[PDB]
This record gives sequence, structure tokens and C-alpha cells, in this order.
Amino acid sequence: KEVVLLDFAAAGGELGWLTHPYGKGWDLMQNIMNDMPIYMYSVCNVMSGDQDNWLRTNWVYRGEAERIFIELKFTVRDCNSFPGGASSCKETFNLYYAESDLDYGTNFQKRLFTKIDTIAPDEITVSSDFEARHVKLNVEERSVGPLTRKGFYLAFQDIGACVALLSVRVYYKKCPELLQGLAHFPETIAGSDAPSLATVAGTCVDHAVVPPEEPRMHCAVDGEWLVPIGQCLCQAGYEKVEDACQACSPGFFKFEASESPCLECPEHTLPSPEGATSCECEEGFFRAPQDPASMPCTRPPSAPHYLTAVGMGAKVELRWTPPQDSGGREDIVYSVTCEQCWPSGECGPCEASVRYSEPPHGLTRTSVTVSDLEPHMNYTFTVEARNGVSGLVTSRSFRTASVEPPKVRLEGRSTSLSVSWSIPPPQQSRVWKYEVTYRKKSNSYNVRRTEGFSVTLDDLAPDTTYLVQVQALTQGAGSKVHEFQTLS
Amino acid sequence: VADRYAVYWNSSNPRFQRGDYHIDVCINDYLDVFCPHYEDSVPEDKTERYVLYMVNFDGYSACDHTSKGFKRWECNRPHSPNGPLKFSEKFQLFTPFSLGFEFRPGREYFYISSAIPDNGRRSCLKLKVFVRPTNSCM
Repeated sequence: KEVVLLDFAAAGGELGWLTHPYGKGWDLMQNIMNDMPIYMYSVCNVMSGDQDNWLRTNWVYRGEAERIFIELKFTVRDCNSFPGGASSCKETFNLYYAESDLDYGTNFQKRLFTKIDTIAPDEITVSSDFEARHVKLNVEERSVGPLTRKGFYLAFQDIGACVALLSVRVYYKKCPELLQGLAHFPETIAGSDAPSLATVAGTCVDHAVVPPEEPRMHCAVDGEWLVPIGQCLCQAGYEKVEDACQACSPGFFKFEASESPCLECPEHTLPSPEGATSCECEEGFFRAPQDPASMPCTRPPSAPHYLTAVGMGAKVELRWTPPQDSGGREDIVYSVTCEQCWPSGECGPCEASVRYSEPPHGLTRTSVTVSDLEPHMNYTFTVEARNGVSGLVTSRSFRTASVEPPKVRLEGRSTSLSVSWSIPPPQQSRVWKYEVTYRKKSNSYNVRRTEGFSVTLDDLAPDTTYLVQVQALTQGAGSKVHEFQTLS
Repeated sequence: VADRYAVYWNSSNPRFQRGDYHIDVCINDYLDVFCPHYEDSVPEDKTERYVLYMVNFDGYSACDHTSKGFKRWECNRPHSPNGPLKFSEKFQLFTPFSLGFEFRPGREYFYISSAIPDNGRRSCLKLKVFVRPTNSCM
């Protein structure tokens, strides 16, 4: 943006500039142009030989100006258009300037002034331009710097030309007040040196902050802000609306300082007030200290839907399933505990002699093997399900599970094998059917079924070892493998 | 007079009330037109305002600038600061500026005025300038 220090055309002819020599050179003329009253300094001593006429402007307070720009508007008359026209006619005039600490007033010494440049017209005014009322107004601009003293003059030297000065405009350039990157940059003065890049620190607008680079701009000599470094961010609870930061709307939130808008409240949450960093949880639900506020409120899971405790051999196998209700979480872990009971009646916690095929806590698997158990003892295993928000409630979600084969003998043989078995009468009600399996002593065996307690394996090979097992089926428990040999 | 000729352009001036106001000048002499000036204690109704035109005879004689004149000055500030608004004309031979006004020895030039609030455009205030021949000017 340009700050004007001098504007002749705007002064309405009230400036009264100093001329030299006294009342000989430039004159203040007045005319009408564009139906408007205008003033101008003009001189046309084209017949008088060696001319040296000076027009000095009033003392101009420099202020903070380093490089000033001088805009001249003027006309120059064709040297050919003079009935007489001595070879002393010129078509240029000179632009001078002088720095000063104080106003010399009526004092004028030429050799104080330094020449800036020769001013020449792009358009010459010809004689025909005269009966046609045609004004050819030239525009010329120069610049000088660095200005260093309190003030300065401008001076115009005529050397024998036909000129009229319509406008004189002096100004310096000012990098405009700036709102960018959510920061504020004051109006600063364009330096004088061409390679001038003044670093201007910015101020974070209200409710803005620098999170981790601090905002900076660079003012050039032409008044342009060049290279932006860093920025201010709409911090938590705030977002970017147009050129500033605004509090999050009701029902929205923002947890960090980012260039993202406010996220609307997730599921199972309570409507938020303005400028919320996170939405509060709905009754009965929670969030973990690692959950993003975009994640819906969750809760502890239900118990493992199913749990089976089978005593295959001497070890017991625990096989379970994920809860019907996960509480809307995916970080579910399991933990197993044990109680002992002597069918004595007395009970107590599991002994330290019981081992697990896997550390009984922090389980992600849905099964574990328990070994080293005392016989006949009634073991009750409880498997608990826990997710990320379990530590925020006292309740527990778990499921419990507590942990005679046929005695078989040969009643005869031939070549075939006549087999019989037995189980205590109290158990006889439980068995639906008995399953007899017989293989030859790798992938092909034969199985029959009976509700009775004896079967005769038929169609067998002579002098042969067979693997016979009898399992008690229920709506179970199988015997050990027996080796029975046929006759010869 | 001397070198500058002051002309107070208002209907109260006896010079204009005689209807034959004219000045004999030489090249490089000046014409200083002083517009009507009133203090702030005037309802601006008796205040006089004019548009001044440079015209020929028939325009001069008929008080008509139409097709015979250039609009020259405008007395539109009856309350200017430093005394009356002033316009100046230098009777120069050659103009420094494109299309400035040039004057020749032994020639006559004419200025007429038309009231801004308009009175009737009848008998306008007028001025004849006679630029004396070189023989007469010293």
C-alpha cells in the first residue's frame, strides 16, 4: 500500500513552490481540463538561448520512508512547431533532489542538488494538436534511496524546453496489515535496499496457538509479503471458520490442535456444549484413556458364551467362546481361576502345583490345558472376560465349569473275538449306546454299536492283533485300547 | 496600471456597470480576475457566482459563448479561505503547454460571464483586453 508524501494536483494550487531565478523561469498557470479547474508549472523560453530555470518543491518530511517513488505528469512541445525556433530549443528537463535535516525556506543553492535523471516525453505535442484541443499527457516515474536525513526537496531544472508540469506525486510503499495463517502481521515499511527482506513476526489471533514453528512473514521492497514460515492453529475446542478460530458447535468436539474441523459427537454420548474437547459418556457406558473421542462409549463384555471343561486323560481341556456381547470393543482378554473341592465337603483355592499351557491371565486364545491335578478332586474353573473398560466397573463377567469307562474283557475267541464289558449300575442310566471300535495293528477300522454289554467281532483274520476300544456314549467316556489276538 | 491588472468580477463594480470595461496591456502583462467574495454571514442568495468564458466579438457582443468561446474560469467559491478566489492570465506569445493560450500584439481579446444561479443571461459582465502593438509597448 502506498503512503503519499506529496501530491501537487491535489493541492488546488495552494503549494506556492520556490522558483529560481526570482520571477524568471517557471510560472504557476491555471486552466480548465475535463471541466475541472487545474493548476500547473510551465516554462517556454525557447527563444532566449541558455536557460537555467529551477522549480523547487516544499520541504518534504521523510518520516519512515527509505525509498521514495516520484510520479511526474507533463507535456512537452515540439521544437519544430516554433515559427522562430532557435537551435536552443530542448525537449527534455531534469529531475533533481536534495536531502536535508531542516527547511532552508527561501534559500536555494543548486549545487546542493543531485541529478536523478533526464525526463523525456514519450508523446510530443505537435502544432496540429493545437487546433484539436488534444492534450498528450506523459507519465514518468523515478525512485531514489536510501533516504537517510530528516527531509528532502525535489527540484526541476529547465534548460530551454517548452514544458508544463501537471502533476507531481511522491510516495513510499508499505507492506499492508495482514491476517494469514491465523496470525496477525503489522503494517511494515518496505526497506530501501533492493535485496531487502524484513522478517516480521506474527501474533496468534485470539484462541489460536503454536503447537509443537512460529509465524513469520517477509516484507519486500515493492510491498509484497513473500515467504510464510510457520502458522497458528485453532487449538482444542476450536476450529477454523473463514479467517479466525470459532468454538465448536453444540454437539461437536475437537481434542487436538489440527487443521481439521470439529468432529460430531460419536455414539452413546451426551450432547456437547460449545468449545468441547470431548463429549461426555452416556449413562452406563465408558471410554478408555486411549480411546479417541470419535469412538462411541463402550462397556465391559458379557461372559464367554460357552465353556467346556473336559478331562481327557489326566489333563483337563478348557474350551470357550467369545462373549455374546463384547460391549462394543475388540480388545477382549480372558483369565482363568480355579477352586478345589473334595467330595469331605471342604473347599479352597487351587494348589500351586496346577499348571497351565499358557499364562492363565491376559488370554487372547479361547482355550487352555490344565495339568497336574489330584484324582477324584472336584475342580471348578472360572473363565472371565474383560475388555479395555473393565477396570472402570466392579462387576465381573465369567462362566464356570467343573471337572467311568467300560471295563472290557475277552469272554472267548476263535478264527472270532468274543468281547464283553461292564460299568457300575448307577452309570448305566447315562449311557445311550456303547461304541465298539476295532482296528488292525493305520487308517481303516470298524465300529459297531449296541445297548448291551457284549459283542462278537466277526470275519477276522487268524493269529492277528486287534486294537479294541469301547466308548460309552451319551446324549462320553471311552476305555483303554486292548490288544486281542485270534486263534491259529 | 503597471504589469498586473486586477479585475474584481462582480456586478457592484462600477467598471462593469459602465458596460465598456477594457484594459490596455502589453505582452507578458498579467490579468488577475478576483471572484466575488462574501463573508460567512451571507445566505448565499445575494452571493454572486460566475462561469468565465474567452470569446470573440459576436460572442462578446451578444453575451454568448456558444460555438464562439472556451470555458476559462469558474467563480464557484464565494467562501474561499485567503480572500477572493483568483484566476490569472499571462498574455504570453508562446505557451509552454500543449494548447495553452497565446496572444499577439495589436489584437483584442474578450471575456464574458454567465451567472451560475442564472439571472437571465441578458447583459452579462464582460471585459475586453487590448494587447498593444509592439510599437506602443516601450
